[PDB]
Amino acid sequence: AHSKMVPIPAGVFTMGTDDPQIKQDGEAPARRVTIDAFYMDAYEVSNTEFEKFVNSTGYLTEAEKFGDSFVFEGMLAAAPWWLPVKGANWRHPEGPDSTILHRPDHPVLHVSWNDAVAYCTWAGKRLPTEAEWEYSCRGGLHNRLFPWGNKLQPKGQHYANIWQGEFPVTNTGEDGFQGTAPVDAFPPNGYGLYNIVGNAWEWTSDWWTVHHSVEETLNPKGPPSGKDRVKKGGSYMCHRSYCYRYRCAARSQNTPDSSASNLGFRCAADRLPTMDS
Ligand SMILES: *[C@@H]1O[C@H](CO)[C@@H](O)[C@H](O)[C@H]1NC(C)=O
Ligand SMILES: COC(=O)[C@H](CS)NC(C)=O
Ligand SMILES: [Ca+2]
Ligand SMILES: [Ca+2]
Ligand SMILES: [Cu+]
Repeated sequence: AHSKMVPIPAGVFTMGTDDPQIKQDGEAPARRVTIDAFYMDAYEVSNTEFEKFVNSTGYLTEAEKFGDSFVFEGMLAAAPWWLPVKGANWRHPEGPDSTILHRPDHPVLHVSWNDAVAYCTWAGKRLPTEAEWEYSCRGGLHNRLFPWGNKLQPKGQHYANIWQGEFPVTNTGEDGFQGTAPVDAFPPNGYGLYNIVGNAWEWTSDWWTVHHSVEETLNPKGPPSGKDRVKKGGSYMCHRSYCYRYRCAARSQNTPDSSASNLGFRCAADRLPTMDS
């Protein structure tokens, strides 16, 4: 049931942080946000779920139409380790000779913001807003680094799929996965969400800004205009040493037509969509 959703309860939470770790990203100021009750996908959208959508609609993703997408060099641009690879896309995540046949339950990758909106709308859903996403990530805890608390490895256990070792030379796979993990891997957070931090980055519906006010808001949607859309949660590539973005308060951005080997999504909805019998 990798398309199942969980009810996210109505509430008020502190979005952002007054102790930002990447100040340039507008993690600050902390602000009180009220969110109405809604539903969030328990899992990142998987390759199998995305294939159902493509089978139904014939949808060609933007990476397939452009002919290329960004791949991390270690698995074969914003950084030397990001390469535009011809023929890399959701069915071929590291280029034309790679395949998804052995990883049907891993998160779909190389999906743009437009691809994600197409999928979620086809499913009777939508992308979450940044505030909905962050509220859900926090899993009912207040002002914590991670969905589960402040310790990276609570009780000596790995709680998310990120990088271990010296990036980018060595990824030890200590957490069990060098690349992606199945969408149902690792513990759920307090709302029942899996891999909300780590694994694949996750698109949200908001336009990106770094300028936020301390005023209290209700179901905020982000700025009315922009050039980049917000992504959240970090990925299997993140490490404290260079990309400390597997925190709920963290945030990044990309143009809506862009795609990469560490970027996926999950859907949300005001109410349960029609039962998929
Ligand atoms: C998509 O269609 C192909 C061809 O009919 C089929 O083999 C495959 O199992 C389908 N995928 C899903 C997820 O239903
Ligand atoms: C995310 O990619 C990796 O961890 C790869 C897998 S072969 N290893 C290196 C050293 O980059
Ligand atoms: Ca890992
Ligand atoms: Ca994720
Ligand atoms: Cu990161």
